Amino acid sequence: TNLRGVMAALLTPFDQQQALDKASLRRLVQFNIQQGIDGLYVGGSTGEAFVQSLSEREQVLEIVAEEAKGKIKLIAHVGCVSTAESQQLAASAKRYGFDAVSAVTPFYYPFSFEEHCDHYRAIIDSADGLPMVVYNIPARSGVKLTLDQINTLVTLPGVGALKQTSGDLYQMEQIRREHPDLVLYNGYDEIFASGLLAGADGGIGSTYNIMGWRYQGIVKALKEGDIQTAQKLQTECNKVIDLLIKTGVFRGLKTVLHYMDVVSVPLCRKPFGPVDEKYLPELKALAQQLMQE
Amino acid sequence: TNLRGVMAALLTPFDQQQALDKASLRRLVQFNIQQGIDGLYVGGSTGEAFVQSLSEREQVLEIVAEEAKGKIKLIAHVGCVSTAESQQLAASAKRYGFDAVSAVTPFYYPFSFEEHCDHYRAIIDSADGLPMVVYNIPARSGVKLTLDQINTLVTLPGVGALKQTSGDLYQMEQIRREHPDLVLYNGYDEIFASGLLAGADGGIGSTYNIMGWRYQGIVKALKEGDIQTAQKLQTECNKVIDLLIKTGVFRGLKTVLHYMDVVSVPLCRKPFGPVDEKYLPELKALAQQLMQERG
Amino acid sequence: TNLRGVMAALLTPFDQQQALDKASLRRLVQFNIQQGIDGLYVGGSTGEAFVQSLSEREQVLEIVAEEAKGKIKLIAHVGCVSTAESQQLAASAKRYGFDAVSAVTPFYYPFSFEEHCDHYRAIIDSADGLPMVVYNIPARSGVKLTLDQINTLVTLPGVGALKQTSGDLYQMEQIRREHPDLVLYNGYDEIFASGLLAGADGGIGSTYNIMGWRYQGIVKALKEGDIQTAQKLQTECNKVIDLLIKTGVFRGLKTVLHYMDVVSVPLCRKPFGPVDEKYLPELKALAQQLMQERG
Amino acid sequence: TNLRGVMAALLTPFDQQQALDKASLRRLVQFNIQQGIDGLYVGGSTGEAFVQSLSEREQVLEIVAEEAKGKIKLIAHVGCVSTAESQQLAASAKRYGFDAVSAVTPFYYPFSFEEHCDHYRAIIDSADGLPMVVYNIPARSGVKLTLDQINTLVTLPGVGALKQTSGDLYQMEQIRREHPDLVLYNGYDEIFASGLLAGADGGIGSTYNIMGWRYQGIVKALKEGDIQTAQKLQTECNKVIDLLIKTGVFRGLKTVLHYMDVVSVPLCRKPFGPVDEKYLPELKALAQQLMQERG
Repeated sequence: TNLRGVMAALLTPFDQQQALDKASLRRLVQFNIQQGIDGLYVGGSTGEAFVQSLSEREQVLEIVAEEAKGKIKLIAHVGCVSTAESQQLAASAKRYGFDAVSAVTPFYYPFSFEEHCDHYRAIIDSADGLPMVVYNIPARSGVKLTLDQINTLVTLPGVGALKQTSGDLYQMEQIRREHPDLVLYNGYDEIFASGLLAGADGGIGSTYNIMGWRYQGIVKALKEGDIQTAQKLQTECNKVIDLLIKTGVFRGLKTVLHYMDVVSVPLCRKPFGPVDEKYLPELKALAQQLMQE
Repeated sequence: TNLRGVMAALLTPFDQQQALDKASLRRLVQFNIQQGIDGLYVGGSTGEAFVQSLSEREQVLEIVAEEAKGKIKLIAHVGCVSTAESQQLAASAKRYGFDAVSAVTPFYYPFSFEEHCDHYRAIIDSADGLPMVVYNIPARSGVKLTLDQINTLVTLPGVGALKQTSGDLYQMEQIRREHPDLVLYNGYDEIFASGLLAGADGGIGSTYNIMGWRYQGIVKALKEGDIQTAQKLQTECNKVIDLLIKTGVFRGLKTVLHYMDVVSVPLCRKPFGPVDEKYLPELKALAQQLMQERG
Repeated sequence: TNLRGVMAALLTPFDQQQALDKASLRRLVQFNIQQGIDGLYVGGSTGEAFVQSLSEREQVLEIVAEEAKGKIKLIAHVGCVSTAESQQLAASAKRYGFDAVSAVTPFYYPFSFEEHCDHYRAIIDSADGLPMVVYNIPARSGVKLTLDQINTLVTLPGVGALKQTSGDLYQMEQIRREHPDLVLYNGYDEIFASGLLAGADGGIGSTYNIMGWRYQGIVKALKEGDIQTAQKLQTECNKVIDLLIKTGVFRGLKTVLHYMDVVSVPLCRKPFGPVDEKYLPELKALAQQLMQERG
Repeated sequence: TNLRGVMAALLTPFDQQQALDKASLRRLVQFNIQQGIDGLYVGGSTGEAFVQSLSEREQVLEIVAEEAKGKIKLIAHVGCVSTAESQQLAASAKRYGFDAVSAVTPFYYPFSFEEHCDHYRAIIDSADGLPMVVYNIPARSGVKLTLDQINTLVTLPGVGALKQTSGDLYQMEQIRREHPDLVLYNGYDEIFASGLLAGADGGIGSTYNIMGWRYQGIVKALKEGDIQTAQKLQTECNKVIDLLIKTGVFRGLKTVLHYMDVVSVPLCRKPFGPVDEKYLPELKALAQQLMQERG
């Protein structure tokens, strides 16, 4: 029932025709489980949910539950701009046995804060008992929540956690101060160590798919007062992030996983383009060093 | 086909269960045709495309085509974040008989300019001959194109127009200067007259659904050098936009159309909430006012 | 006491050592008068006020008054971040015989709206009779005033105008609608024609120093309903602005004025760098073109 | 000279008439020295530099050097928008015996990166031996430097440190990784512990004026691997910052200093207004808590 921890934001493998690569998805789930990951955040931004249809997202949720249910925590990101579509995914997540649901603040169209609250309330209702993880990512959603609005969201009945994908660590601390028991996930992998120090008690990130144990290592180092190890691991994580940002994050991660024999075809769906070939050697070298870890 | 003109960005009527209200959609299409609108821009932001499934968007495109094909120009907004989804809609638009397609710059995920270009190229291919209207809306999409990038997109083979939903009239003038023959649509209704003066030769807007004749009137007034009338009309349009922004634009427009006996249920899809009851009297009064401007 | 019109935002010529070039400042004032400009806005952003000391700004105000008092309208930009500094400039503007004062919304530090109001009130007190022109330039000040805050500012006792350096023409129209008698200056030269159509009744601009007659031409053309001429003139002004933005605006303007035999040394003060020599051909040609335009 | 450490961004006390309160400036310098602060950053944003004249800024630099030279490290913020003005202050900092100079990226006018670089080179020359602390504060300056540009700046001859007033701790870490020996100051007090963890090796902040020993405590706790104590201290600091942001930061700090009998009059210069009276009891209580914390 404890949602605290390090949860990888699962990527969605696609085959040559851009259809779901089921075999690769199953391999990826098993791969994450073997890294000692606490759970999987499925169908989020990282899973390329916004370039998938509802039935495609459901298929991914169903398959992941099959592979991981009862082995690790499973959080289903069911967010869509539409409340109705989000509720359908929420209902499916409950049906498949997920531990919790999550929804990004609905975007593109401007919605009032009250409309955002009602959107979450409606999804929580359809989640039929699964706790909700509010997902705040201003840089992508364009939705800028105030601390006060955040306080209201995380106290909504049915909400059990906040995925804070914001680099504002003053706000991270304020949220922790206001909610001592809240499950608070750091969302920007590149500041994970600093985010934990500011108050997060876990994290959800796309890079956990290829080096989740490093983040688990940061949590442990900070708990043990081993600052140096925490800083060294974060630095190694950031060297990797530097590269992934240059290559394109999702495509870069899938390419590394391809060289790790997990993903058959490392492509993202259009309009994402392929990785620039000039980066393949660094991505292959990265996969090699990670495998030897 | 000449795509220049004042085209309403068609709203999509829904009922209490949030299902498409087909009868109201048909009534709204006819209402727009009766206003003397030059055409309709279907399934765009205004049509609440982003809270609809591909099948729902296709049903709307087909019904509008059935109702208006050959009577007015029809532009199908087929844009999705996904290129494949956008291509499917593009193929359907071609099948249904649309005159053109349009696609908002893909959003949420950051894409390089080259990826945007390939996205439009791919859609143009699926549009199988239907010209493409590039849709620029920085305020909503978050995609900030430079004049140079816009120049490249507008010159892509198969692109016949640009829907410029930007309040930057310096850029509007620059685009016109660089592309004298480009069909250039003013996207922000609230600066329509100034947009035409800067270089736009038409426009696409949501408020055209309820007062398209005022915008056609601005076009004509400027064509005759009657600046006073053009300003008078823009001011009235803005008095209305002031209200719609307070009430919520789409829901406010649907509510006005409901009072005009066009739309049965003025609801937008969740998460959009209903119009605050305190605004109904002003919206009803607006409906009455507008109905009188038509004689 | 009529402040409506086309006013050039005066540049401040400097000598090789970056000290004020008085002879060139006097020649530039005379050049602007000779163009038929309605007035001068002195010591504003364009005058490089923010890279000048209080005493240097006062010296410029004093010299411009000597040259032009009574011949054209004179607006003294006395805005500083500090209220006391602004008040000293305001008091000097009064002493020198200026017609009005102006102040950019205090920047760098974030101030509350009530603090901005008290700032203007204090300057107004020190202007002792000279009306205040509120200066709104969000792109530079970082101060994003709301429509309602703007309404409170332009209704402060002693405020006689608003310099609206914003490209939001919906807001321009809203301001005109709320204040029909307000002197409202369009601040972005590149959208001058569109800003007048939206409701501005004049403008203050840096490019007026080299082609003021074109903007006066736009005003006249719109007043006569000749839209083609207004657009053609705005297009010509924008071709120039395209160039100036590439070259750096103040330095490009000073360079054109150097080739018109007005400004001895066309440099701006550090950290502004000199104009890239690759642009000198176009700037030289522009100066020739402009001189030919007046016969 | 070792510039690493916790340096208070010194406030500038003003008297009842808003002139510099020299006596209080001296006592505040001594108060800071007494809490074990590593140094003082003088005449910065926090010092209300931008509402002071050059002579007033020099006067403050001179007085602070008189009180503290040789006792703690002294960094003179000499930054102005003008390069020449910055150079004059830099020469003064040198004459007064400061250990380093610093300059905020010139603001208001947009300058190219090359111009920013030349601005720093010129000040470095005038500083005559005093190392330069590049001051990056995007939220105030409006200047958005890329990591690559930051690298160029910190490697300019004469640059000895970077005052990173940015909440982006990914960039903080990238800077440390690219420059292992660089003196890197965390500029946002509210993320100090996290900033140190990301790679900063010290900090410059306004709240150090009233509770600098707490920040020194965070430095010490992290060095000893005592995470809990570091977090507890940061939390206490943030409770204070929460209040200061509500009260207005500089005025709030000055008021606490007034209650601690350090500053005679807690006024900021206009346009900053006074502290809202409803907050005085909380500020006085804070002053009492902080005084009780010193034994």
